[PDB]
Amino acid sequence: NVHTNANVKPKADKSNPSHIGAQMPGSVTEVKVSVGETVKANQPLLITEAMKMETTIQAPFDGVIKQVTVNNGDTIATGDLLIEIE
Amino acid sequence: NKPKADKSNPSHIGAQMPGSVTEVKVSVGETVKANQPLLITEAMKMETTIQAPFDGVIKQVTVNNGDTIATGDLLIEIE
Amino acid sequence: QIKKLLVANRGEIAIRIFEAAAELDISTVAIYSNEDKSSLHRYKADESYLVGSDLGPAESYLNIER
Amino acid sequence: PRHLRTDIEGMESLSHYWSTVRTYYSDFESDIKSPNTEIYQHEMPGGQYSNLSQQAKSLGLGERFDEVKDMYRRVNFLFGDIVKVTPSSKVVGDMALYMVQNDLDEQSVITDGYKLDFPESVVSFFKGEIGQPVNGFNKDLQAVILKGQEALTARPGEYLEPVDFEKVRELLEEEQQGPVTEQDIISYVLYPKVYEQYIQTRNQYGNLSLLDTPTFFFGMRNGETVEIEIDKGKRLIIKLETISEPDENGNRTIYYAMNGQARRIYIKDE
Amino acid sequence: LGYAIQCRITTEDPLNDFMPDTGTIIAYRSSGGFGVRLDAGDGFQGAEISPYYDSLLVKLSTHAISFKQAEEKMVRSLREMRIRGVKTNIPFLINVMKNKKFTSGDYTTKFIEETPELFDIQPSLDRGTKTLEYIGNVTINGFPNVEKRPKPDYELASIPTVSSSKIASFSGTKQLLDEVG
Amino acid sequence: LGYAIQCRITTEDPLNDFMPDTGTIIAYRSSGGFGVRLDAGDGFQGAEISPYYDSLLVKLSTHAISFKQAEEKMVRSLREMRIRGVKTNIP
Ligand SMILES: O=CCCCC[C@@H]1SC[C@@H]2NC(=O)N[C@@H]21
Repeated sequence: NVHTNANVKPKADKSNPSHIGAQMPGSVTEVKVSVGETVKANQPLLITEAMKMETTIQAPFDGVIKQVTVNNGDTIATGDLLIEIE
Repeated sequence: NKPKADKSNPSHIGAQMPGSVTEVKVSVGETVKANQPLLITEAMKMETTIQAPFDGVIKQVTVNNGDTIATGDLLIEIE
Repeated sequence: QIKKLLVANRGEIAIRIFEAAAELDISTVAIYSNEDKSSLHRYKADESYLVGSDLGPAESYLNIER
Repeated sequence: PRHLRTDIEGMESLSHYWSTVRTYYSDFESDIKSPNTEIYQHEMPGGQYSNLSQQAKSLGLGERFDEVKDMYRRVNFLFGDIVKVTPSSKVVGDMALYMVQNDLDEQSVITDGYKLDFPESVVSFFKGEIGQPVNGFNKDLQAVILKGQEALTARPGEYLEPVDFEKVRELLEEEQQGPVTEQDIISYVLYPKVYEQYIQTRNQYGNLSLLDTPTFFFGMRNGETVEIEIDKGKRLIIKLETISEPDENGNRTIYYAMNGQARRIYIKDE
Repeated sequence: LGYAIQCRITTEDPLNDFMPDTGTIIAYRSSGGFGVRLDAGDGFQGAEISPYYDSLLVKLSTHAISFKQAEEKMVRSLREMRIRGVKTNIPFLINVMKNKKFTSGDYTTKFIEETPELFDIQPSLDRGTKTLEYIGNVTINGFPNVEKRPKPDYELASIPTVSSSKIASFSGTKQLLDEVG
Repeated sequence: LGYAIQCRITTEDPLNDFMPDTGTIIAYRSSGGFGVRLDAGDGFQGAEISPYYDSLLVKLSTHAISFKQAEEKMVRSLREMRIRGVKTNIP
């Protein structure tokens, strides 16, 4: 790229509990877990920045991380697939 | 990197609502009665027909068919 | 006595039967499971129905009752 | 003592449903977001209010809508204190928009305001074609609108000649070259121009009412799949893969999947 | 073994004296199916069919133990070809196929002139394409007084539903009226 | 009347005890021909492949007067076949 902010992410399937969606616009400030790896309920797995505001998207249940569609400093828009978990 | 028009003074006729000309009714050199339909114009749920103020002869027409107009634009001039 | 015909199956064979049936002027219906959102046979019948957002992907064509 | 007869548990459910659906229409939401008590001064119908916001907007009076309401009140007294509802409201509607467009006021007729080209509706009103108000109009303020014709006095329908439905059937059957219903017939009479355009669009695009609203207003996203229920167990599954750059002919290629089949459609970029 | 029929599909506008029309083929679906050989000529998506050649688009052939079954296959292979951007003889061939006189197999060369009801053709239907166009136009140039933007995100609407039957058991003010005016 | 041959094209990788390779089909060329019957199943353009059905992409069948002619119909229509992005039992 020169800058992977160009990349298009698929949309989270909304009626599917494995897909975490972007609840709002913003930026990936820190990638935190990798593809295929164990996490507990309420674990930080991705720090976003909204409008000079932190918020740390956390895991809904105990999981094996299926996919991660993001790197540090990627653009994100409402309804974007950020993570999958089993 | 469209001439407006003269309110106060001369017998021009200005655009009195902004929209589209749906039909020009009278040609550039022609006689015309007072209150005669001249020009037909369309806004959203609106339609002003334009009419003869005097009772005279038309010098010019500054719109065709399907033309967009703004408020205070010249469309006819009559003496 | 057959005006309308359903195929309890997928893939090549559903297609084949749909064509037989169409050729006898018999109206057709296909079933698909969830994994089969996009098997072609879904699109080759006159009508089509999702079998079960309850049932397993293997299981969805074995549900006698549904 | 008296209660309301209905199902609440169920109306909450209806409510959650329209809460979301309304979302689809936010482009058409009015500027009111508060109860306004100056309503007792305007008297503008609730079901004109947002239809006229739209209208004002389109003639470049968006933002200037508050002055469009001032005039709506002023127009009312101009006319002798009338009832305002469809279509008498529309005439007030138009005379307010019209006067505001033209920095006009009540004195711009009373010995002053002449050759003005009033809207359709408003000349209609003084011609009498909407009716006769309780208290009438003010001759001197009408004269200058219609001069040429005069007021017709009787309710219109008792002199308006009857419409010929025979001739209307031959007309629609001729242009549509097919079978044509009684609905078509009054729909056409009620709305000659608009009905025609509905037909234009229908020949061109089929029955749009089956599209979901979001797709209807916005189309599709690259990689999006859309289901259109066409009947019981009949649907179109449509996938938009990508769109290409406009070829030198101003035409883009859209790569589609429809019902398990690859399809390409060409559209002109305006 | 059994019987076989062949039809040739041509650019020929059967309503315009059978004149070979030309242009770009902007879409093309063949059928397939047992007992059906497709022999593709000019017929396929992308072709520039040319004023200067034989207009055969496809040669279609079917085969079954009975004439009637061969006919049933021809009718269906035809019914299932869609070609757009040019008028075709398909509606005709279908009509040839359903004709009592063709099937009985007692027919002569005068068959076509002696049967006016083979040109009993209706201008074709196309709901599916027409929709792709609408979406195509709105995606690119957008809708009248709607803010030309990405298809905004929407919350997943959960739509409550009651069965027709329960509905049909209900007796409301509508039944009231039908009852007592 | 003559001879007919069938075989099945499976996602089974012969170079792996026949293990039904799974994933997406990103290229598909069905041939056909005279005396060829193609009964398509899991084999088409976009949509991908489930582990949870018996691996059947195309059932491929051929017909001619002698066995020889049928077999050489079959090889040709295998050779003309190009599926991609999953492995196949074709060679
Ligand atoms: O064409 C746009 C919708 C119609 C605008 C006028 C409506 S009709 C009912 C209500 N009463 C009015 O006088 N205006 C609105």
